[PDB]
Amino acid sequence: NQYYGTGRRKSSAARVFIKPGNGKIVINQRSLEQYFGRETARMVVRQPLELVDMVEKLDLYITVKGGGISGQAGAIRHGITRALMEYDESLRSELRKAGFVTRDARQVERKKVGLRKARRRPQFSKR
Amino acid sequence: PRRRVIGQRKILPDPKFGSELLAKFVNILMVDGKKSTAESIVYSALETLAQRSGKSELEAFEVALENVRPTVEVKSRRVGGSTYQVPVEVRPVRRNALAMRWIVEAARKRGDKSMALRLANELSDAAENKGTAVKKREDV
Amino acid sequence: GQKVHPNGIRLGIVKPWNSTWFANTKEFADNLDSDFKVRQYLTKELAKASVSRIVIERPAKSIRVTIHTARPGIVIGKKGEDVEKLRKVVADIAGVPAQINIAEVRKPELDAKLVADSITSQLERRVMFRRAMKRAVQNAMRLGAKGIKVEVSGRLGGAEIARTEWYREGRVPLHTLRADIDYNTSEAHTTYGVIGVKVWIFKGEILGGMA
Amino acid sequence: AKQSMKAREVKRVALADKYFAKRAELKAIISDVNASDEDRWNAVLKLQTLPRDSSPSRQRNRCRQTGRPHGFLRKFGLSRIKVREAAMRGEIPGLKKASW
Amino acid sequence: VSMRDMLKAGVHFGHQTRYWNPKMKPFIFGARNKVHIINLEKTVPMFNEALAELNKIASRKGKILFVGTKRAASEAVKDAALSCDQFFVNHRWLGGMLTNWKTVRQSIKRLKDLETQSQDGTFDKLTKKEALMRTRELEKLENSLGGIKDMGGLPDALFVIDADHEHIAIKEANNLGIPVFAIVDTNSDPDGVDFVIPGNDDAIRAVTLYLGAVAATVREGRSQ
Amino acid sequence: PRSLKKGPFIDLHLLKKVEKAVESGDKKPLRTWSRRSTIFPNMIGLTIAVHNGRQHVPVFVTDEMVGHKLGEFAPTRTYRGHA
Amino acid sequence: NQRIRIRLKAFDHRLIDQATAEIVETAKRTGAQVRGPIPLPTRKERFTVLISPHVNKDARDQYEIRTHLRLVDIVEPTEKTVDALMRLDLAAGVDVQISL
Amino acid sequence: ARIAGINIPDHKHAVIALTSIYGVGKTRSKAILAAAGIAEDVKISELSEGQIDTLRDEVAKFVVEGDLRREISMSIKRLMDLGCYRGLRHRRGLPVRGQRTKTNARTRKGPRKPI
RNA sequence: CCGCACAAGCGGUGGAGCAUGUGGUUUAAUUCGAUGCAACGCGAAGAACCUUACCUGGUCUUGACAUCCACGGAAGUUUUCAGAGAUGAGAAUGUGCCUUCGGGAACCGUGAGACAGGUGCUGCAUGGCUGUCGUCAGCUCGUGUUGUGAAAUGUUGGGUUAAGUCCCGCAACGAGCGCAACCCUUAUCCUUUGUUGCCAGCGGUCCGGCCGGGAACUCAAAGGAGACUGCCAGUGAUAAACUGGAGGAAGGUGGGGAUGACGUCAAGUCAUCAUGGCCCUUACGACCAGGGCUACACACGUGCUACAAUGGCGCAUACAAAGAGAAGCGACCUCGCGAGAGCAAGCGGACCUCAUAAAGUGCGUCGUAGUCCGGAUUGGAGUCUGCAACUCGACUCCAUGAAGUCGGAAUCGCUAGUAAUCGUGGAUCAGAAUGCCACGGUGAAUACGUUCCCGG
Ligand SMILES: [Mg+2]
Ligand SMILES: [Mg+2]
Ligand SMILES: [Mg+2]
Ligand SMILES: [Mg+2]
Ligand SMILES: [Mg+2]
Ligand SMILES: [Mg+2]
Ligand SMILES: [Mg+2]
Ligand SMILES: [Mg+2]
Ligand SMILES: [Mg+2]
Ligand SMILES: [Mg+2]
Ligand SMILES: [Mg+2]
Ligand SMILES: [Mg+2]
Ligand SMILES: [Mg+2]
Ligand SMILES: [Mg+2]
Ligand SMILES: [Mg+2]
Ligand SMILES: [Mg+2]
Ligand SMILES: [Mg+2]
Ligand SMILES: [Mg+2]
Ligand SMILES: [Mg+2]
Ligand SMILES: [Mg+2]
Ligand SMILES: [Mg+2]
Ligand SMILES: [Mg+2]
Ligand SMILES: [Mg+2]
Ligand SMILES: [Mg+2]
Ligand SMILES: [Mg+2]
Ligand SMILES: [Mg+2]
Ligand SMILES: [Mg+2]
Ligand SMILES: [Mg+2]
Ligand SMILES: [Mg+2]
Ligand SMILES: [Mg+2]
Ligand SMILES: [Mg+2]
Ligand SMILES: [Mg+2]
Ligand SMILES: [Mg+2]
Ligand SMILES: [Mg+2]
Ligand SMILES: [Mg+2]
Ligand SMILES: [Mg+2]
Ligand SMILES: [Mg+2]
Ligand SMILES: [Mg+2]
Ligand SMILES: [Mg+2]
Ligand SMILES: [Mg+2]
Ligand SMILES: [Mg+2]
Ligand SMILES: [Mg+2]
Ligand SMILES: [Zn+2]
Repeated sequence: NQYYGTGRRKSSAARVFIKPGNGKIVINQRSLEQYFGRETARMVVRQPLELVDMVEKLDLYITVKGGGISGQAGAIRHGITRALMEYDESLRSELRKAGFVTRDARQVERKKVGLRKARRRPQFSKR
Repeated sequence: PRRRVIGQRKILPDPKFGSELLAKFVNILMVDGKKSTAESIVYSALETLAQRSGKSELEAFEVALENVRPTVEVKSRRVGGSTYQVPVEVRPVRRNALAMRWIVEAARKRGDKSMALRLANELSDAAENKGTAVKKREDV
Repeated sequence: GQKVHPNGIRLGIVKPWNSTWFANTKEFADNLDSDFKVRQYLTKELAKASVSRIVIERPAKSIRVTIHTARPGIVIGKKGEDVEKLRKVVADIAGVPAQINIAEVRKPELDAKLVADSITSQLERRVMFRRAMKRAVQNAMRLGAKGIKVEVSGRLGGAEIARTEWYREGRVPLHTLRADIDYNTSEAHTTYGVIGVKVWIFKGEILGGMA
Repeated sequence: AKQSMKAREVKRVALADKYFAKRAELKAIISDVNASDEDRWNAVLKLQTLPRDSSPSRQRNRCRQTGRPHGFLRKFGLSRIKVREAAMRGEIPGLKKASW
Repeated sequence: VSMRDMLKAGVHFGHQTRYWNPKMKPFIFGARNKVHIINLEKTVPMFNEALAELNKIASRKGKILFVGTKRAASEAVKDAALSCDQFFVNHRWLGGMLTNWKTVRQSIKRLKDLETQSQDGTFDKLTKKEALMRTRELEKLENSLGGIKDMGGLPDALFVIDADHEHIAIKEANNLGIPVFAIVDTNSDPDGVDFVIPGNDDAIRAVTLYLGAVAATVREGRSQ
Repeated sequence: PRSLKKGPFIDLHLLKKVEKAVESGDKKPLRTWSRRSTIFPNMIGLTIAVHNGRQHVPVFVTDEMVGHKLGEFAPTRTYRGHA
Repeated sequence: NQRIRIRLKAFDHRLIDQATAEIVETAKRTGAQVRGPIPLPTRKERFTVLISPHVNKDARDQYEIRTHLRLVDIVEPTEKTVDALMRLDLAAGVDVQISL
Repeated sequence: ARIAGINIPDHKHAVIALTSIYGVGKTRSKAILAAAGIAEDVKISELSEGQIDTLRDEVAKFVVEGDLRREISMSIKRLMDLGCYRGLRHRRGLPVRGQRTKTNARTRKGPRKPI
């Protein structure tokens, strides 16, 4: 038996496999802390298990690529949420109330002509 | 604005302590999007505060802030076609925001060897009601 | 308030291109130059034949040219006597074997270009401009039963100060992209200078894509 | 662009084409690491004698249609103006306004 | 229809004395409770003559148009007309119905065009929103023109519930010269009604009596 | 500047002129337009009239100038002060 | 054993898919064994030019060219197949490359 | 500690200290330390006298301060008297290697004064 | 009745050095155009020669560039002298090809004219193209209707919107150009195909998806599905519409782009090109070398880097996107402190190369200083492109360490993946990006409100 989830955030994407186990996790063949110096990312990724108190019952195998550390973290969180819904759909209601189910769509905006940044324009001459 | 008005934006709770107020604090302290630097500074300052001033960390922070919160300001409205320098009671959100802004602005000035140290000193004084954010309240 | 080119926007939506040959960077620029020379020749020779458009292809190292005119007989000649000369000369300048095909424009009134060239000719013969506009427009409405607009500007009637007048009938929904707007312009020289002419001819709505 | 300009350009391209090989060989000699000093000296001296316009560097791209010396694109060999109008005609295969 | 039936139906009601209308005094029954009253015995002969005229018109297959703009009467006029297969207006009277019918013809054309698309079901070709949009537009057109889409031209004669509230239709009728059969009441002028039907224009029971009598007259006359 | 693998640079015609002059001992100035050539030691004691866009400027060569470009001793712009 | 690999490029996606349609149906009716048409990432160039004869720095437009790719692989080049697929020809707009 | 004639390096990382010598940048400073075989980060204090002596001998290899200044002066004087373009723009106190002068020459021209 | 118009917030400009444009001055020359906004990193997506239109000097006169006639010779190749070069003078040389067998086609030279040539003038003679009000919500017609007419209604009124968007009322009913929609792009799922892309479950492995194998997953690119106030509650004149809630990847134009109504400014461009017409033909046309467009008491606009411990320096170690490549991109290995050099594989490119992202994180150090901040300027010594880097290129090493410690009056930008901050790619291009056009990483604050400034 096994269950799967796919997550995305900014330019990143992640594949998540979840299985009954004592709670060990690996990301790109590295431990979570080895893959993330910043202390925030670790909760950011573990919050779904905390929310349903599953932390010690499922083992995780993770592969992720694209985007930065923050985007990856978000992608993994989303993937874990989906994986959990596959495992037990009754979790859907509380997972949505937590806001974990929603696909954040915010992405960078393209530069435009005459603007040295998206919505940034040179100082007025004031003549 | 002329056509419309809208509510303020939601923010996450602090991931270490679960308080949104502390997250707002780190945001006002943040510069150039270096959030990790700001949060390291804030965590170290609160840690040294708890071990040297007060009994507990988040509680020490909250009491130091409470010793400072302004209630009233004179910032203007003009509906009559002429400017009002009218004293008006302040919403709690703005109370906290003004207090936080003032304390960080003072820490920038205090001038100790490091920002975590400046911040801890200002905050310890604020818990002692001597942190000059009290003065920034009092002048208003 | 300058407007965009009606044909350009609708390319790849309802309008197909006039040149559909593939090439790589090592050949693109000179392919384009050869196409330019070919058209620049054919227009000069076929001025009298009332030619509308020329579409060029380069399949299998050979150039194939298709011409749309309102009256083939003038260009095709007796027993293909003269078209053969065109084939030879285009083969020469293109540097490849050449193939020519003729398509017959059936309603010259509803062709933007032909209308414009008629107007330019009439102007060059000092026919009063607005009369020509009126007759052109009314003919368009009689046959095509869909909107038309005409624009003329320059030193009209030899007036000291140049100016522009224009005329419309029916729907001309430019901002719409489904609209099968036919657009073109033409030129007329006079003793006084240049008088431009532009024409739009709506012909209905396309639903289901150019496919 | 005055006719003289395009005349100069065509003359440069032709003449430069002519002496391509000889210049290449003498460059090979001049740059060689182990060449005798006297040989390199002679080669350098002799290079001067060739017509200056022989060097490819002196050429300037100009619009095929008009010969404008600015706003050139190698892809089409045309200036920013003529390429734009020709595009609007739709004579360039597969070119379309970009909205991404 | 007789005088006491009319009284029971409230045909004799009028309006409370109101300013500046001494024109109606001739033939006023009277007044009570500060409201004027109509003479039903003028009505009986006039009303019967109106019905006789309508019977004659129906016998020659005249196209009666039933216009009701007085609120309560709009659905009743629709019922009466459709019972008779006749055309009707049950909304605000669009000014220029007759004088500007030239324009109305095009609305009829486009109504039928969209209806034909409906039978075709080709709205499915469109993007979902535009399909719904065309459907809604068709719904509005049906709502407005449904009662006249089959009329095909200017009608022969007009039935009017109340001169006091359809007065624009009276103006157009006079302009073109189309006979008007209408209820005429206190606070209303017989001017512009060719075959006046004296009687109260307000009471819904009176309206019911009028409409029943008129529809019966139409079908009896066209059936002789 | 010029690579050392390349070696110094000089225009041929100038070389022939200076060689002929020095072997002849004519010792009178040499009109030239070659601002871009480099001074070799054997040219010491000569005089070169170097074109400056307008006029050929006399110049007397001495050992300190060896290795300099000829043009470096003939200013092309003029200036005497805005005021 | 042998294997034929064919790469197709064009600017009209529909046109090139049609091309693949003919190629594959011929490979079938001739009885060869085929790997299905594999799409490959499509390149797109973009250009921009000032639209005004007398310049306004702000005023410029943008254009792009899209070139699509399809790939087909034949792992059973039966003899009659080999020549047959060189008997086929495609529209002008389609560029074909075959290799063994 | 006194080195290279009259220099008295302050007590800091030996490298930062030595740079004080006019003519000794960071690179030369590391070179000297490496040659002397001394750790770069030791204070200028707690050197034995012999260690400072080996450092004196080390620095004796490079051009001492006074002769370095003299050689700079002689080079510039040679350019000045040679009368070449670079000498002219030295004597006129203007940028010497091709910078624009319609603007942006204050470091060479000095602070602004009215025309 | 509204808008980053003000207010509320954040960060800059105005002081310093330097890059760049303009004005003035200067010069033989500093070629020309552009001027409130809506000129000033602007035409120019790239001036050492060339470019180049300016200056000095040296040369040609049917001509550099095109047709027409005559005459003479294939062409072309190699090479010598004079001259800065343009050119001039010579040498050998070629000596050919179709030839109906006449010659001709080829080219090249001289002569004769008709003509060539012009970045010369007029954007107030014009076409074409573009900016501006302004992505502002308006601009009009037909039929009908009212006034003796000049005209008016529609298009005003009460609501409601981003909107002349929609509902009600209403002497008006409609229509057209605008608005919205149809197009590209992004957010979720489904179908199809699986190499050069993919590796969940299997077998082997030196542990390298490395290879046997797999068609799951990511991803690739074609076609589908999906959001409409559809559902619920309240509100409202039962109107439209508004407020909240459910579900859902996404909720009320989901987000961004393209798309610019009638007209205003005799706005800009005769130097892209086209053209009316006026002017110059041994010269206002043409060729060549050197100079200049880069000057310098000045001052104005737009930028880049700083004045530092939220930092500087040393060591170790993570995570992208989007592009380009055939005279091209160029690995590997060897040499140099370094820019680089030698050798040389691969790839027309999901395969090969450019090319290891920086902020980040771990360790140490510096201790508030004109500093282990800052880097301008100058001396010495080198590499690379190019015939050639003096005027006048970029880059490397050593040495040298200005001014500058948060900046007046006053003023500019920004409402969310935005501001701020950190890197990568591309065009022009032998060489020459602090400019321009794109790509991603991290990632905020504030908005009472409309009165004042401002503009519909
Ligand atoms: Mg919800
Ligand atoms: Mg436009
Ligand atoms: Mg060049
Ligand atoms: Mg040097
Ligand atoms: Mg700009
Ligand atoms: Mg309005
Ligand atoms: Mg403000
Ligand atoms: Mg400044
Ligand atoms: Mg100043
Ligand atoms: Mg100028
Ligand atoms: Mg010579
Ligand atoms: Mg002659
Ligand atoms: Mg002229
Ligand atoms: Mg002007
Ligand atoms: Mg103008
Ligand atoms: Mg003007
Ligand atoms: Mg209006
Ligand atoms: Mg709008
Ligand atoms: Mg509308
Ligand atoms: Mg109305
Ligand atoms: Mg295995
Ligand atoms: Mg599959
Ligand atoms: Mg799709
Ligand atoms: Mg929607
Ligand atoms: Mg909701
Ligand atoms: Mg949109
Ligand atoms: Mg959308
Ligand atoms: Mg639109
Ligand atoms: Mg001019
Ligand atoms: Mg020159
Ligand atoms: Mg300039
Ligand atoms: Mg430093
Ligand atoms: Mg990478
Ligand atoms: Mg490049
Ligand atoms: Mg090495
Ligand atoms: Mg590529
Ligand atoms: Mg690179
Ligand atoms: Mg670091
Ligand atoms: Mg140094
Ligand atoms: Mg200082
Ligand atoms: Mg940057
Ligand atoms: Mg960014
Ligand atoms: Zn009544």
